[PDB]
Parts: sequence; C-alpha cells; structure tokens
Amino acid sequence: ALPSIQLPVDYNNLFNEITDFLVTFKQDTLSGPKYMAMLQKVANRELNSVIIDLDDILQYQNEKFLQGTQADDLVSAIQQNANHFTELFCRAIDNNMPLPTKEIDYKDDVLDVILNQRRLRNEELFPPNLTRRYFLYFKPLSQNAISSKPLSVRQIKGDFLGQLITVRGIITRVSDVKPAVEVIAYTCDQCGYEVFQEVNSRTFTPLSECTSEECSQNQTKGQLFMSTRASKFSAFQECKIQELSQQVPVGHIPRSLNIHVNGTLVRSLSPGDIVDVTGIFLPAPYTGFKALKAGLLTETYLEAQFVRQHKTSDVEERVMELITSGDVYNRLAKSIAPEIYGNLDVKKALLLLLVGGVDKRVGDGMKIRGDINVCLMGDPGVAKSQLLKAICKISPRGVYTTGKGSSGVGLTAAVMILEGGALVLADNGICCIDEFDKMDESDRTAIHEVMEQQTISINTTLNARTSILAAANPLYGRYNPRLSPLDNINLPAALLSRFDILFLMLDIPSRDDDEKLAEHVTYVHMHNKQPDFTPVEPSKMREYIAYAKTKRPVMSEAVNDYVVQAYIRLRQDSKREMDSKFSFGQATPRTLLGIIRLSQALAKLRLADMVDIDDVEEALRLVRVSKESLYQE
Amino acid sequence: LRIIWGTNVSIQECTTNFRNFLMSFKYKFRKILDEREEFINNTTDEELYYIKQLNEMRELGTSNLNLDARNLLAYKQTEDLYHQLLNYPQEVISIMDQTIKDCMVSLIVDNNLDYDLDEIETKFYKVRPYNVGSCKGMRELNPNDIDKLINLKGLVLRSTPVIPDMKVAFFKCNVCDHTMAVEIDRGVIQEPARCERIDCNEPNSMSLIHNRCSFADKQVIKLQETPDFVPDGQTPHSISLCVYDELVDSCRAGDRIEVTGTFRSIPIRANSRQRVLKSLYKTYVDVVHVKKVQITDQDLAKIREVAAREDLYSLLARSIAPSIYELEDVKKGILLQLFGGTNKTFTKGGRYRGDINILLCGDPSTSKSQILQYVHKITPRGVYTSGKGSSAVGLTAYITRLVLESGALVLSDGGVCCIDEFDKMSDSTRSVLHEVMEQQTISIAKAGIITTLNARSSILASANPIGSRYNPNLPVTENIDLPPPLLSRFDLVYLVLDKVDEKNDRELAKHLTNLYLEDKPDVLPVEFLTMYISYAKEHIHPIITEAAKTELVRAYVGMRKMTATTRQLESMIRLAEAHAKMKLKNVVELEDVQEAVRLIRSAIKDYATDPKTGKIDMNLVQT
DNA sequence: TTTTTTT
Repeated sequence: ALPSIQLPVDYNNLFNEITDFLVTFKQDTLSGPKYMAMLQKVANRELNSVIIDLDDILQYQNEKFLQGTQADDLVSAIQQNANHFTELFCRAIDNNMPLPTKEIDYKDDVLDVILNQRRLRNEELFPPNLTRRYFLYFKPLSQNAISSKPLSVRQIKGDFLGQLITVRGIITRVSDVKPAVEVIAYTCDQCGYEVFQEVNSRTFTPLSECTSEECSQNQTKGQLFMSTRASKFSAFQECKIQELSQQVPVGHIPRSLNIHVNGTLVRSLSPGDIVDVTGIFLPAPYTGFKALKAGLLTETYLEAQFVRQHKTSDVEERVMELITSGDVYNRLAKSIAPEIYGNLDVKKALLLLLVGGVDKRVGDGMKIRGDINVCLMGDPGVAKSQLLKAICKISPRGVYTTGKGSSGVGLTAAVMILEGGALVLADNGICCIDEFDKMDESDRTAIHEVMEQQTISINTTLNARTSILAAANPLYGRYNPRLSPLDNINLPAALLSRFDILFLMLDIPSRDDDEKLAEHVTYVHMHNKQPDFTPVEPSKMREYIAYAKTKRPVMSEAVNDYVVQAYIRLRQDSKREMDSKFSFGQATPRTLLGIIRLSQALAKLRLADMVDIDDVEEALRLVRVSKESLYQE
Repeated sequence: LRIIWGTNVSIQECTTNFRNFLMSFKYKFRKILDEREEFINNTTDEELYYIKQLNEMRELGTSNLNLDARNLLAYKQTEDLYHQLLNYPQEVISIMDQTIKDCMVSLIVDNNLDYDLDEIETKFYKVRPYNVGSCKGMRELNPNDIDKLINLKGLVLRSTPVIPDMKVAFFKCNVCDHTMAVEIDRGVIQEPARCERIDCNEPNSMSLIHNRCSFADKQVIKLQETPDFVPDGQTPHSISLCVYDELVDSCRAGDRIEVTGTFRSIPIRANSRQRVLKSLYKTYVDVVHVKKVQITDQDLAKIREVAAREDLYSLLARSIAPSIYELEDVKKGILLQLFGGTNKTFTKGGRYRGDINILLCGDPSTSKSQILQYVHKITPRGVYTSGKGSSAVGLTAYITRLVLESGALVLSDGGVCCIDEFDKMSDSTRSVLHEVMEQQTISIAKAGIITTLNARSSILASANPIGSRYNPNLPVTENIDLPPPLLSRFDLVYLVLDKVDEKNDRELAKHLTNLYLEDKPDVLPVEFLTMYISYAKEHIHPIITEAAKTELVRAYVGMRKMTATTRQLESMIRLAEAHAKMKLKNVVELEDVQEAVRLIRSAIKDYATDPKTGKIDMNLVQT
C-alpha cells in the first residue's frame, strides 16, 4: 500500500546543510552571521517572524561550489518540496537559536510562565510549534526560475503544487482576519496536568478526553478544558488573486485564486493594488463529505511566503537631484505627457493637482479640503483623453473613468454589504473622468456631493479623500465663440465653484503650429521618445509629489492680504463682467479658497515651508490663462 | 494561600489590596493621582473615597459598586492589584467583588447603621473598573488583548434582547422525586453519574429541570467601533459587548456608550451537535462596566445668569458657531429649536407638538452647513445627513427578516436633526417627511410588518438655493425649493444671502485671514450651551399665557392678513415656548411670542422680503 | 435584499 521509493535527496543531510547555512551565511558582501542576528532578534522577541531568502541559499551554494564542497542544492530542493523543507528550516532555526540578549518579558507572557511551571510539574513535552513564537517565510529567488518568474492563475499547474512560486494578478478580495489554533492546549482538573494538541488541519476534533498520566494513575475520566491563554493562536487571512487582464485570453474571464496568509503576513494586502507574491503552491484538502463526492479531484490553494505590491535617504537624494536640475515645477509639467506636444499650462495645473494643497481644519470644527480638482475643456483631437489616461498612469492609485462607461453612483461606490467604488479606489489618488461633458447631470450631482466634502453619504460612509480631474468636450462637440464660455462649458455653477480650475482649449488652424505638432508626432512615431528638456521618470515624479505634499506650506499676512485683494478684485470683475461672452462665472469666496489651496500646492512644489505671494499670483495666473486661451480665439 | 492560576499572585493578596483600597485608602490618594491640588478639596480628600462609596452602596441598597482604575492606581497596593487585574481581569474582578462584599459587611458593622449581613451575603457586589485604558475600537482589539482589562468606547449599532443565562442548574429525579440544584461554572452544568439519593439507587437518575434551574439576567449589545477608531477608508468593524445583571440594558441603542471590559475569545463548534470546534475562535468583549459615551447646581446657576442676560439669546446663537460669521439669526432659530417648544396632549385635537423644525436656505459659501455641523455638535443627540445621501425609507423605517428598524428621523428623535444639501434632497423623501413632521411621529405600513416609530425630532435643514447662487428675483420659498407641505410642517424657514460691500468684504476676509494668521486658531462653551438647553427644557415648561395669547392671536390674524397656516400659529407658539426656555421663563410671555414672531420674520428675511410674490431684494437681505 | 436590467 506504501511502496517506498528512494529519491536523490536525503532530508537529514539537507537539514544539516540548512543548519550549517544558518550559522555560516552572512551579509559580508553587503557589509556575526546575518541569520544569527535575526535569530538573536527573535530570541529577544524583537523579531516575530523569519524570512529565509532563496537567493541567500543560492549564494551559500555558490560559496560551497567555490570551496569545492558539493552543494545539496537547497535552493532547488526548496522549489522541489518547500513545504517539507520549511519544517527542516524551523528545526535548524531552533538548533541555531541564540540566547536572548534582551529579556523576553516572560512574566507578561502567560504562556511562558505556565510553560516553566508545567516543566517543573512534569519533572517534546509541549509542541515545538507552541514553543516557537516566529513564523517562517521565503523570499523569492533573485533573477539571474519558477519562483523568480511570476505566474498567472491559468498559467499555474497542478504539478506546481508543493513548489514555491510567484504569482501576479489583481487581488479580488481578502478574507477577514481569523484566529488559527496552531496548537490547542487542553487542561483537566482531575489530573492537574495540561495536555497539548497541535492542530495542523483546516478543521480539528477536540481531544475531549484527558490524556494526562496523572488522570491515568488516578483512573479518573477527566473532561479536558481548552485554555485560550494556553492554546496557541495565530491570525489567519485569505486573499483572492485574479489573473491580470493582459494575462486573460480574449474571450476568457480571469480566475481568482484563494491564498492563505498567516501570522505576521496577515493583513499585509489591499485589494486595490496588484501584488506579486511568492508562495508554495499546495493542495487544499477537501472535507470528508465533499471529498467523498470529489473523488481523486482535489481543491488547491497557495500559502504566501513573500508578498510584494507594485504600488528616505534615496528618495531625498532623488528629490535633491530634481531640485538641482531646477525649475522643478515647469520641469515636472513638461515631463507630464512628454509624447504630447504643447498644453504645458494644463500639465502645470495637473502637477499642482498632483501635489495638492494643504488641508485645513479649524479648531471650532470647520474643515476646508486641501485636495485640488481640475477640469479640461477642449475640442476633439486635442489629446484630452490621451492626457487623462497619461495622468491616470502617472497616479499610482488614480482611477480612469468614462462618463458613459460607469454610472456616477457606481464610480462613487458601486452597489453590488458595501464595496468601494472608483472614488474609493481613488482614495489618496486622482479619479479621472473621460468625456466628462457626456456624463449626466444626475451623476454629476453624486460627484458634487464628494467634491465639496470628501466624505460620501449613503447607511454607510467613507472618507473618500481624492483629487478630481475631468476632461470634457465643448457643447455640440466643439467650442463656439458665439456661445458664451459658460454655455460651451455647459456645467452647473456649483460644479464650476467646486472645481479649483477649468481649462478651455480651442482647435485653431495654424501653419507653424501644424508643422511643429507634425514634427513632434512624426518624431514620436519614428522613435518612441519625444524629440525634445528630458522628462523625469514617473517614480521620481511621484516621489517629488509626495515630498511636496509633506511640506504643507502655511499662508502669511502679506499673502493673505494679497489674496483678499484678489478676492475683492475677482468679485468686482464678476459684477462688471456679467457679459456672458466674457463671464467665466461669479467670484467665489470658496474659489479664493481653491485659490488658497493652489497657492499652497505651488509652495509645496517649491518646497517652501510657508505659502508665498508668488504662489498665489501663479494660481491666479493659471486661472487667467484659462480665460486667455479663449480670449485669444 | 489562594493564588490565581498562572499569575503567581495570591487571590487573598488581591482581595487584601482591594480591601486596602476600600478602607484605609483616602480620597486624597485618588485626588493626588489626579494631581490638580487646587481643584481637589481637602475635606473630601481626607475622607476615604471608597469607604464613602461602599456606604453609598449600602444607602442605595444595591450590591453593585462602580470602580475607578485611576483610584486603584492611586492606592499603591491597589495599583499592584489593578496590574494583576490587567493580567487576569475576570479573576481579579471576582476577587474585588468578594472584597466589596466583605468590606460592605465590615462597614455596616463599623457604621452601626441598620443593615443585614445576611442581606449583604445575598447581594453579590460588582466591581466595574473604568479608565483602565484608553478607549479603542473593536478592530483595534486583539487576541493578545483578550483576557486583559480594557476600557472601550463604541456606538451601539443595536441592543439585543435580554438573554437567559443558566446561573445554576437544577436536577430533579423523575425516578425518586429527588430535588437538587447544581451550580453552573464556566457555562457548563454538572450531572452526577448516580442518583443523588442513595435510597433511590438509580444510576443517572437525576434529571435537569430548566424551570427549576436558576437563571441570571444576561444581555448583549452590538457596539460599532468609534468613528475616530474606524479607518477612514472603510466602515467600522462592530463587536457585540457581553453584559449581565445591572449592566444589562445600561445604555439604549443608537447612543454612544463607553463600556470597560475584558476581551474574550471562545472556540466555535464546527457543528452544533459535533464536539469538534474550528481552530478559529469567535471574539466578544464582556463588559466589567457600562457607561454612556441632567444639570449640576453650579451649571444651573450659570444658565440662570446667562438667561438673565438680555444679550444671551444672541450670545447662544453666536456660541452655536463662534467661528462662523454673519448667520446669528439662523443660529438663534436653531437655538430656539434646540430648546424646543412645550408639548401639549389633549383628548380632542390630538396632541400639539412642541418640537420645532427649522429649514435654512443659503447661497454657496453661506457657511450654512458649517453652522449645521455646529448645531449637530451643540445638540445633546446629533443626527447629520446629506440630501443626496438621504433616503425616505431609511428616514422612516427599515425591515429585517420581519422586524421594523428605526429610521434616520427616528434615530434623530430625542435630538436635533441636521440636513445638508436639503435642496438636493429628494422631493419624495420630503413627501415622506411631511407626514412625519406634521404628526411629530412616524407611522409605517408594509407587507408583513406594519408599525409606528417615534419621530419627535427637531429638524434643521441646510439647503442650496434652487439657483446655484441665491437669486433676489426668485421668491425665497422657491429658492429654498422646499415642498409647500414640508414648509408648512417646518416651524421655521431661514433665508441667508451674501451681500457685497467693500467694508463687509474687508471684515469677512479679515476674519478668515485671522483664523489663518493663527498657526492654530459673548459665546457660551458649546457643551455649556447644550447643558443650558437641557436645563431650559428641564426647569422651564412654557405654556400659552394671556399676554402670549394676545401676541399669538395678533400674529395669527396679521399673518392671515399677510394667509396664516394654523400649523404656523402652533409653530409660533412652539417657538415662543422655545424663547421662554431660552430666557428660562416658566411660562410663555408676550415678549416670547413677539420674539418668536420676530425670529421667524428675521429667519426667512421676511422683513427683507418684498411685499409682492415673496421675492426679497438682495440689498434688503442683510438689511 | 437589492440592484440591475432585460424583457
């Protein structure tokens, strides 16, 4: 029934090699042993988990090859049976565990106090897993291959079971954290002795009968009582990773795959971001009754080892490099959509929105949003959609949306228990709306509920803090000078006031402009790079945006007085400019607020500790250019 | 000695530390731990706080004794015992209960006041520690925190019905008619293998009888995580709080409650019949103490002095939103609504309702919803809603299967209701609100479940003008865009419009710039004004008098000359009773009715409103 | 149960 098959691997010698590697391996190339230092941290309880790097094992095997000693191929044997090798790794960690350099606070650890007492009363008494307070993990092998190469859900195969492997795909959902009894401790009063049971299955049958030798000697039939303070418990969480849309074949739906995340690895993931997680693919045993029907067919799962989501001194150095390159605001603006030619003012406004303004909350309770919102109004074929998609790609958490593609309620929060909508997915990001003119005013009301106050009201509520961007075509598909600017915008004055700035661009034939645009476009076609200033990398651009946001500049007396004078001037200019052809909308105290946020964003981009009158004038100039683009005609 | 298991600390030592806290621990120790020696009083400090508390429990006749972890920390040995409690809250709580009972017996003997030691023994003293730790949400709670004392604040999503608890099993032998009672420990009954009576000589003859079995009161209350504790991106996780005996039903659902307790984790059976239990353990918090989140004599004296001041009406208006500018009339109407009119019930004509509902319309940047959030903060019970987020069914009642659930307006009942984007609010929701406001109560009929829920809520509404900015040419009622039935239902209608002048712009810009100029920037304190409204309702019950009746009849006839709804006259009477509460006048007066009519005239800018069609000139608004 | 949407 059990035909033994000798295989070209010996677990004893492999574990001896693992224990040797734990003590010998050190980050000398990066520079006691590094693994020994991690073990000492775990002994101090400063480290609650262990992660064994497959690249470290490969480097140790290469060192053994240089020494001439034959490598046990530990890195490859991990790919062979990582689940089996993990127990040997834990045993080697127990063997090579240093004494705690720092006190473990054993008195606070009721389990430790009771463990000393139980050993004294007893004088593998308790499970080694119960003795261990750390969780093993495996770092994916460095590229130089199943673990190193990420896989899709459909790409994964049943042969990959028992093997460490990395996967790529959208996280469909994450199960709520639940306790997991790694070891259940049973206690019986009749014996006075504790009996431990180690649970390694999805479900367990309680002992329900005292196994204590004291109860056996007394002949009493004791009723075991589980103790939460004595039984080991570990957080258990599940994740559903679904295949990336590119990985999905045409005409096929991506498949979500359940993943088991336990211990310190629990709660690490968020559904919004794509994750590249290396984990030992393993079968999921069926229950008894369901397995009787399933037969040889078996369920499967993945136990994550190393989790990585796509999206300091180095960041500070990069920001300093951008500052040394200089003119950072205009440089980032030109870096936005380098393939697109022109629209530098729109790019600068987009960069200001990306940096955002300072969010202010008064002591009395008033809260003024610091997030900036922008709108783009342009004739067809002016790269409105292209610029919006480029901005969405620039935003790590931003979401691109279309007015016809998604309902306003669905974008704010799509009803199926509530689930986050496109705006919630745009939390700490920028929600982009393509063809915003086509979007219905009914959904625009839902957008207006959130633009003025970040929170969403439905009951269920979410903070929904984000920056709003909109791209709209002018009424009848193109701008009409006979139509007023407000008529061509075709938007509510509430929307205009909630928006910090709206940009109007017109398509006017021009020989030199056509020649320059054709030159840039032909250069882009013949060579993917734009002809010409070098755009900053998107990672450094996002880092600079975060560094600007960290500044949080405050207004000064001179800047505030100048902004008040500008507010009076704008109100008077609206009172005199009731002519619809020249009227862009009445002056707004809230708009001066939006102006305050834009000045704060400019001072953030300049990294000024306080807002500057130059920043306020630059924001006013952005609005002035928004009007002057139409004035030029 | 007797020691709690795994603690290496004597249970007798814990009881002795609790006894040293109960007696031979001065209130001066707690006052010194609080410091603030100028605030502390030497005589009460010299008196023993816990001795006085045990004597107060004896005077009350109740075994339960409220406990302060701060006072436990104040006494030194009791602080050591409180740390031992933080390690083992349930065991130390039982020890402190026994210590409170023993100290009560000793205190009865010492005071020589009449009492029964047998009555103290029959009583089971309760220790209810509080301030053991900072309040935390259920999502913040952890399995390591399980079986450790903690203080938690949470808003009750709902309170479950009282659950019977098997305090003691009772065994009655069917074979031999034997009667027995078996105490229930750890929630498990004990059954002898053989008959309790040797003469019966029947194995397993004893049979449990549920009615004979003793039952202790028990209850659970669902508790949402506190709004600050909840993540900004997701709704709070909720954990029900176990409660029993006096702690059961301590706080009603829908009101914030702070319950100190020890977190508990219990195995969950894989099947109810099967002995197997899932490795995951369901988590719940058993509350050692239950607490919320009435005017003190000094607060009532302060409220009386304020009400004596003639400036106090405008002072409370400004105090509602001290930082806000230029909406003092709307705030005064809101303060009158918070005071509320008096309610009268009669066999004929139904019951006139004193609660006042206020509708406010303001052009964008009116700070109307800033003032509305200020009113929500000022209200003892606050309900805030957005018109886009408001739903009629959610406002009236919901059904879960099939039992009716409280509506948003019903939850607002017992407090002021705040509505933002009221112009954006659906006209169908306003139609649902019309009947509820006219009746001051909600009646719901539906398939399967038909029931009425109380909706006696003062209602404040912040509304956009129908035009994006308020138009003087537009009628004020049309700009508010409220349906006429709902406008009649509302006791007050408020109209606010921005007025532009160079000096006024200088003033407004100076206010905003001053708040900005501070790095962090007559008004009663908001809590003191909430207490003043509560004291006004408690000690002032205004009723229509002869002078107020002359004013009311004159106002009704004059408004009919100007058409007057009979509900508006009742609303004016409610606002007059509200004004008497604002003035702390026991009965409505002609000045109160005159102020109520003046408040309504000022609220809607009726004095500003042009005589024809109800439109208001913009210059007339803001005088 | 509650959207969603096709009949």
